[PDB]
Amino acid sequence: MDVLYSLSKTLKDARDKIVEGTLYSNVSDLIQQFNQMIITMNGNEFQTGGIGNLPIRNWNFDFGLLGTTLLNLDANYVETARNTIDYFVDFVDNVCMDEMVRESQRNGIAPQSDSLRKLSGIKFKRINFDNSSEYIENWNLQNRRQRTGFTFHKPNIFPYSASFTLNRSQPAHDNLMGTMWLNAGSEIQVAGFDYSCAINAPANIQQFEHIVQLRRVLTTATITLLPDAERFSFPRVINSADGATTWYFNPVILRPNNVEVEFLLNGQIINTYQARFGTIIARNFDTIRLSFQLMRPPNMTPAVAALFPNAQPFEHHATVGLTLRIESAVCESVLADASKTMLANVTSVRQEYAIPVGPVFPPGMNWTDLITNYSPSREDNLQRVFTVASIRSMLV
Amino acid sequence: QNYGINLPITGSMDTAYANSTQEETFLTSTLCLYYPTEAATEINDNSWKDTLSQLFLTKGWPTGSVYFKEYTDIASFSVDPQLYCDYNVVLMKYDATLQLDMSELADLILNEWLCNPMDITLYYYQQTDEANKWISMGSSCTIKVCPLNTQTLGIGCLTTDTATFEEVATAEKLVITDVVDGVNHKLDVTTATCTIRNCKKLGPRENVAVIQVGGSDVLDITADPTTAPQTERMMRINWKKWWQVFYTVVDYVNQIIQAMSKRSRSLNSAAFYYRI
Amino acid sequence: QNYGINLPITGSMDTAYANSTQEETFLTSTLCLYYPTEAATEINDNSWKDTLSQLFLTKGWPTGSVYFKEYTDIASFSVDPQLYCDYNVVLMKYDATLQLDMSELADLILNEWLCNPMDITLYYYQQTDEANKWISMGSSCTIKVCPLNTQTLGIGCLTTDTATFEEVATAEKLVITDVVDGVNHKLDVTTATCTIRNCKKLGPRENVAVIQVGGSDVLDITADPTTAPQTERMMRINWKKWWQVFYTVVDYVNQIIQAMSKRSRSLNSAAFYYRI
Amino acid sequence: QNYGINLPITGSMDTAYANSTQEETFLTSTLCLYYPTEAATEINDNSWKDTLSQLFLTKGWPTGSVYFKEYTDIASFSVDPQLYCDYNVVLMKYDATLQLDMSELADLILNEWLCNPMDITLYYYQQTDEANKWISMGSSCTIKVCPLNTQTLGIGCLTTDTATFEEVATAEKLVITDVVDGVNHKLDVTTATCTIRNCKKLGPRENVAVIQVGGSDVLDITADPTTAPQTERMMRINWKKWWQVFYTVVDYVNQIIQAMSKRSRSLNSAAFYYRI
Ligand SMILES: *[C@@H]1O[C@H](CO)[C@@H](O)[C@H](O)[C@H]1NC(C)=O
Ligand SMILES: *[C@@H]1O[C@H](CO)[C@@H](O)[C@H](O)[C@H]1NC(C)=O
Ligand SMILES: *[C@@H]1O[C@H](CO)[C@@H](O)[C@H](O)[C@H]1NC(C)=O
Ligand SMILES: [Ca+2]
Ligand SMILES: [Ca+2]
Ligand SMILES: [Ca+2]
Ligand SMILES: [Ca+2]
Ligand SMILES: [Ca+2]
Ligand SMILES: [Ca+2]
Ligand SMILES: [Ca+2]
Ligand SMILES: [Ca+2]
Ligand SMILES: [Ca+2]
Ligand SMILES: [Ca+2]
Ligand SMILES: [Ca+2]
Ligand SMILES: [Ca+2]
Ligand SMILES: [Cl-]
Ligand SMILES: [Zn+2]
Repeated sequence: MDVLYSLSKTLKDARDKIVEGTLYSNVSDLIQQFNQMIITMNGNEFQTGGIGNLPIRNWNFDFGLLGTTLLNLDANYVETARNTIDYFVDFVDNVCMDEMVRESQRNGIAPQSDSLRKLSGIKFKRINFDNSSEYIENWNLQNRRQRTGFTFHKPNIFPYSASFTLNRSQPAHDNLMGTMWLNAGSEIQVAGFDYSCAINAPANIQQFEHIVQLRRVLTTATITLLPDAERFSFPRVINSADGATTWYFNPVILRPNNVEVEFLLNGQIINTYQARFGTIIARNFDTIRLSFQLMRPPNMTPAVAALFPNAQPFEHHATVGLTLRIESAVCESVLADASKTMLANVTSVRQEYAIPVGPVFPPGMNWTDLITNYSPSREDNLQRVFTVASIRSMLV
Repeated sequence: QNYGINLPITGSMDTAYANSTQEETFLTSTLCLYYPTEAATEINDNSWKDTLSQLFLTKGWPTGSVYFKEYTDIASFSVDPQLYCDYNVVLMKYDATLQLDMSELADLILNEWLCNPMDITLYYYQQTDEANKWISMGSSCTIKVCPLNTQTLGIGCLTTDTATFEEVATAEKLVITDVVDGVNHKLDVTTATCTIRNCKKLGPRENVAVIQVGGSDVLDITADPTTAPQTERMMRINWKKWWQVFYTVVDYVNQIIQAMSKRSRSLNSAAFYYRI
Repeated sequence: QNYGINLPITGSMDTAYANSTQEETFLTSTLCLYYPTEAATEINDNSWKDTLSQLFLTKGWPTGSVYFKEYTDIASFSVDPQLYCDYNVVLMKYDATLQLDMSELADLILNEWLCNPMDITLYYYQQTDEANKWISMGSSCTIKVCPLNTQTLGIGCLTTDTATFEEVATAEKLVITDVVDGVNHKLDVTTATCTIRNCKKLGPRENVAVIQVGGSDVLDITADPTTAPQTERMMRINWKKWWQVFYTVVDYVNQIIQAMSKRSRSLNSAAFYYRI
Repeated sequence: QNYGINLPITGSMDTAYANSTQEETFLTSTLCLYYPTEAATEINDNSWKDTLSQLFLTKGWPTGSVYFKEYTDIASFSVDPQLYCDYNVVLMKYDATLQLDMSELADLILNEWLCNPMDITLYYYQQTDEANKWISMGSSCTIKVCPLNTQTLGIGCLTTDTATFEEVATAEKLVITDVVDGVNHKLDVTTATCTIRNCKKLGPRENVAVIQVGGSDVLDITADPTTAPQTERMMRINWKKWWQVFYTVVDYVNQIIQAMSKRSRSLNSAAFYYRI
């Protein structure tokens, strides 16, 4: 991996710095690294595999070294460098693609493709140089049992789930008490509804609780918390739990009461925010506990009092909602996020070459299934393929 | 079921709808049509029940499922009404002079009630909650109420002299009495002629629909003056003949049953649940 | 220009509202007022039509554009009423005894009906869907129906003996008959006295509004028991003097017309759909 | 809270037994004792009810919670007995001549029966499954049955001649009829004198216990010949003096109530299953 990353980095530096007219002193160290790579790779035969529709490709390396005697790079030098760079970049892209479409139940972190296994031999270790990218930095840290960190803008941490729970229900579904929620990528939109508006509830208060257990621990997380769940604020016709019938939701939104957001780590409350909205910081957590209350307004104007009778039928249903949005976070594990393209790249490569479903990832690289069952083996394989994809994105 | 009544039920908002269960509901349920005697008199046919059953069969109800029960008038039907089968459709002829009696009958048969005996000869009684009423029915109900105070002394009525009590009903075949809550009341009732029970309104009754034949929207199934709900089970139609009414009931039976829900039927046909 | 083809319309937001077209419509449209004879009798003036025309001219309607059509009573007006103005307002007096007839008239004029002929002597007839009814009109309609079974035999009736049939109308001048769908009925109607037609309710009729003078909300323009829709075209006004009724009608003609729309079925976009 | 849905319960072992709830149940529940008239006749005391109430109060039952309902004899008590207390104990005297009637009464009160109406004049009836029976009750029930074949023709009977029918009851005040399942029967019943109902046995009724006073084990509350189950709610006592019977009942009220359970159907959980 470090050798493959170093090949990609050397090629990227060559493409960026070996330009017509540039001082040789701008590329002397780069040219030394490039020539070392050529010497190491010369005489070696590589094969990128035939898994799926990915074609079998054979790679032979017999290239001359780049010159050193020029003071400013000219057209001839740049064309020779470009030819060598193009062949090497094609090789690196094919190796990355071959590694991305492969998965092992056991050594998911270890290289899977023949080319990358060969690159892990000692004779190629000399190619290794600056490992500065975030993904390769975390890869090296993970080779040494060191604390890893991946920063995610809007991490895709919650698997998709649009579900509801009824605490009070009847076959007629006309006096209901419960919770609706959508847990999208970085979003938790939850809403507790009471059809009776807590007319018969003790103290005229109905408590609602939502617990979201994250599959990985998030640290240094910025969360925007808003007092309304717009997703559950319009009339809906909703299937029953068994799907045997449909019920009617006609929410009227009330201000959530006694809003308490707890961010917990291993069952211990790390952060607590009461009646706070806007930006909040959750420094280290793996569980979110949103507790809110529907309080019946003790003083009601005639229209409000008209909405909420003392008995059935209940035509307007009281609802209190919260929205939680993780804008940024840090995770010790790789995750999909709104900013990077690693998941997109791996999925695209797997789809383009018709890679049959393997024993590790879910079919089609579906993120919801993958994050629902984010196991250690899946974590190893996913970090491997994401690192390879980041290496490939340097060149392709 | 009972031990898990206080347990959550979780459902996904993407679970595919099941097929229509209306056919299975009809093939396994029983329907009762309550109509007044004047309806059968004006129809003036002895086989009309067979014709209606056959029309219902055309509409999907197996032969034997639909039943027809007759009642003389609103007053008589109110004396301990009995709801016999899974779906009860009550055709109530409207009369502008009996608005309160229609309201009382609709309140009794469109809501669940939990009633207890009232020994008015021995104890004073209170209505603890807005859901608490006193439902009395029989051949003739005449209820006189004397509100008391902390010392049991009647207010505007001497306890011994019933003649000074306050009249709330006279010769009623059914009456739902609602007095001020938190005040003990002495009651004089014609117990020999009619029985009074202390009842609590549990909630709506889904298996009973009331179709008001002719008239306007006058039913008030809730004692609260500020609310006069018109639920989906309170229908109203215009009529010149009863055959048209019955054909309308048969043709739109699917819609009528849609307005009603299953599982609301009780083993007993009584209009309330009695605890002694 | 492309008639008989339904082309999707793909408008957008932010197109900006056009100016009020109310003045242009009043300038280019005609308004018919339908009132009972007792209205003119109580007004007792030979120039009241001219004064109302002038008052409407104060509201924008050009002189000679508002027409005043008179009818004896509801029954006489229910004899195939023809409403030919761009906007029609029917001042209908309320009567507690004629609720169903009022409802039938409103249903007939507040909705669009595609009617085809019925020859009860030649064919048996069934109502295919909930929008199919039998509308009969004339001097006196008496409809008797014999439902048949799959063996083309009467149910509770003999196909040869019309005395055993079931009466759904008597001496009516307009009646809308709804029978159970999917059943063939033999019909005995006084064809010499009135005509029956098989009519499908296409939808609302938008240029006709009904103002119920006095009374309560009793109209039911839908055969469904579960639905009694009060559309914006059904007004209700309490009254003592017909002059006040007409002053209210003229003073809120803006609101009355706003509650109505140009008849879709009688404009060029309806060409080769059913008419015009 | 979640009514109408069967939620699984996932209890565990080692949760530790709770304390005795017997005292709380006696404090909060009511007990009805049903005894024959001859019991009171032999006791011959006008305060025996008060003494038994006091004796029950010694056993934990609050005063005014134990009721004493009287019935003339088994036949009269089998006329739709209404057992409304939280716990019902029926002291039933044994008669060698009334074995089947005793069995029928016990089967009717020791079990739960979901009953729907029967209109023998209009429809033919069949018993679908082994839990389906016909229960008839009233002043006198005489049921005659004509089995039919697939050609809706009587078997050993003429549908038009009820004299050829087969008699299954005569002058009964309560009878449970079990006919061959899957066969349509025409029925001739004295509808004017008594009422019949199509009843499904849902299961045991737990708040009702029957103490057979004298005699042997002769009850059979199951139509199955192969089964004669003696449930824990069927006690038998040998007797000479009714005072001894009542002293035994009060002294072992703990055991009697232990043999019973709160009516599973009559409590909040059964809401939208059948009642409450
Ligand atoms: C439901 O309807 C579908 C479509 O007609 C049919 O295939 C299926 O068998 C039906 N039954 C169930 C249980 O889905
Ligand atoms: C529309 O109305 C505005 C203001 O009422 C007026 O100035 C204008 O001339 C009218 N016509 C058009 C075409 O905008
Ligand atoms: C239960 O019984 C025990 C012993 O009989 C007694 O000490 C205790 O207070 C009772 N109550 C509870 C709640 O354990
Ligand atoms: Ca009354
Ligand atoms: Ca007084
Ligand atoms: Ca009260
Ligand atoms: Ca009210
Ligand atoms: Ca008419
Ligand atoms: Ca007939
Ligand atoms: Ca029809
Ligand atoms: Ca209607
Ligand atoms: Ca018997
Ligand atoms: Ca015989
Ligand atoms: Ca049987
Ligand atoms: Ca047996
Ligand atoms: Cl963003
Ligand atoms: Zn549900």
